[PDB]
Amino acid sequence: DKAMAGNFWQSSHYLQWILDKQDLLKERQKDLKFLSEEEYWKLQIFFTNVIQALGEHLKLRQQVIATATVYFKRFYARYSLKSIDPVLMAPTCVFLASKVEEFGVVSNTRLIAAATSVLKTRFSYAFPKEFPYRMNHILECEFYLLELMDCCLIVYHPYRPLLQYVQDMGQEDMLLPLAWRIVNDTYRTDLCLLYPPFMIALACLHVACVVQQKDARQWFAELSVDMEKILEIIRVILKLYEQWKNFDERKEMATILSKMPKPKPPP
Amino acid sequence: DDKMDYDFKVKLSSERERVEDLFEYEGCKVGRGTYGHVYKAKRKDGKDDKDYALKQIEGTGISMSACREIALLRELKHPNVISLQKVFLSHADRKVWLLFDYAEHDLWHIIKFHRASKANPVQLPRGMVKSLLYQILDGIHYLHANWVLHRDLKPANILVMGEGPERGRVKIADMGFARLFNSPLKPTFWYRAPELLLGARHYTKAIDIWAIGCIFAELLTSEPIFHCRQENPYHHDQLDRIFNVMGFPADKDWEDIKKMPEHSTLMKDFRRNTYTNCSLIKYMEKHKVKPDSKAFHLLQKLLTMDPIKRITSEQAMQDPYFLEDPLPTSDVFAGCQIPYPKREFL
Ligand SMILES: Clc1ccc(CNc2ncnc3ccccc23)cc1
Repeated sequence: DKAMAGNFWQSSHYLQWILDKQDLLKERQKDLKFLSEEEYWKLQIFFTNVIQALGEHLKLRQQVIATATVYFKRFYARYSLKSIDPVLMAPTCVFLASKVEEFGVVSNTRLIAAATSVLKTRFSYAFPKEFPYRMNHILECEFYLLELMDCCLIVYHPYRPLLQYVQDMGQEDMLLPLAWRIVNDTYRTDLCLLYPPFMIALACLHVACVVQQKDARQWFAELSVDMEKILEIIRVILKLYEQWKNFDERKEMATILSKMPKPKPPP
Repeated sequence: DDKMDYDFKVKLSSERERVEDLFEYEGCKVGRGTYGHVYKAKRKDGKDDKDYALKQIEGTGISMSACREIALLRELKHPNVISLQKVFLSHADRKVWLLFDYAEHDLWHIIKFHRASKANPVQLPRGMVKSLLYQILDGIHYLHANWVLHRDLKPANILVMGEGPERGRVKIADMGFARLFNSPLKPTFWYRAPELLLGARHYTKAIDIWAIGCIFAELLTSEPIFHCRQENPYHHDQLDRIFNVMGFPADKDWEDIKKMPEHSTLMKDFRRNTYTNCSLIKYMEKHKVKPDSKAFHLLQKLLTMDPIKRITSEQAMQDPYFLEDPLPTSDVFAGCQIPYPKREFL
């Protein structure tokens, strides 16, 4: 789906959903009354993994999964985890993302079946009880997701730029698998809300070069990019791998999920 | 939702703009379609006085078609492509409304008007035709450069702004935003490229350009160049119409035709000899268009039978036809009075 591919600089993604980091943390302070900053990041990681699991079950391509992940991050960048249960939002985001494509269709029964199966088989350490929402809840949630995102549905990602760079390097076999994999892991962070995709891509390719002891200093020099912003992104990638080392989601997530603020019922 | 936060829910509902509070439109339906119904609408909260178009999307919820149309309209911005102003999600009926600036005219009604005057004129301002064509190509080019195809281009889909700040400006509308697998094989033919009728499996830029060629022949003559009786991608009589106008392609004209799925059926049904004295030249001469005009030579590049030999939209905008007097005007009516009636309310 090359639709709009060259248009990032006039896109709703760039003009509306590259957020200021300070606005983000300010709107985050409301859910930090129940959760520490670690616990909020661990949650973020968890639901990235939940959304990925759903995408794989439904045989969606990575870009569609990324868009779903991004819908989810946008919604909770503005609103509290209590406003809509993120167990309901994650499959809603996947479903919506997938209807932005014309190659294929995700049916209602198939969506619900995928959600039920993935939580039971792959996330029973966090969820004792079965997926409780029916398709009518999904359709309701869709409307609130669409409203909140201001109907901005086209989302750019670093995979396309990354391919262009590795092809340009003449190093696709050595570096693409790793770099691609690091790009996936960036969605465990806020980076896609804070930098344009090609900058995340460059950061990922740099880290891949360091892990494979490949000298790329001249290639990067020959670019015209704010390298300090790139270094910013590398540091977030390196730190994420330190939080990943020290994190046992399987042991911790049920407890962090119990601390999440809860929806107020009606009078 | 029982377990969606109440405060959040009532707060969003208190602030949510509803289409029926902001616009007066009931009874003012101006178009119907499988895609959805269109109303002329005026703004209640009177801080405006322009007309607007309200499209109510057919069906409920967000279908794949709706989702893609919102997603792409939301991003595209070009003077010659209809511009989404606002989306309304109505939560009670789960209906979706899209808000556009209203366009009084279109080429289906403009052409029909001039054809009516043949009973008792052929596009009066000198460069109206040229100007229309140039703007159609401009907007199609924007879409093609964003890897967006139209896929359903025809005179009714080429709107023209009336009195107002955008007077006389073309607005391409009603793109076919969802086609499963980008396929014409999945659930009139006058504007369909021959490769479609022979079973092309995918829409292409070039199929849009053929349609532009057909529209341009229709603006020069007021007749659909490939008019056909209203009788699976293969449509025999429509192919018969194309060949009576154009002639039958020689092997050299369209080498890859033999790769079309319906090529063998074409050979079964048709014989080159049937069309031996047929050509675009002869067709357009009978409609008082000169074969050595720059208009004719551009038209012939646009109606090329082999899709790979068809000119692109960018090459057509560079054509010297647009440098020859009269130049294209940003208002296709070139300051003249608009003799075309306004929209009837269906
Ligand atoms: Cl032949 C024809 C018949 C009816 C219509 C009505 N459709 C419309 N009229 C005015 N502005 C519009 C803006 C966006 C989408 C549709 C619009 C168009 C062409």
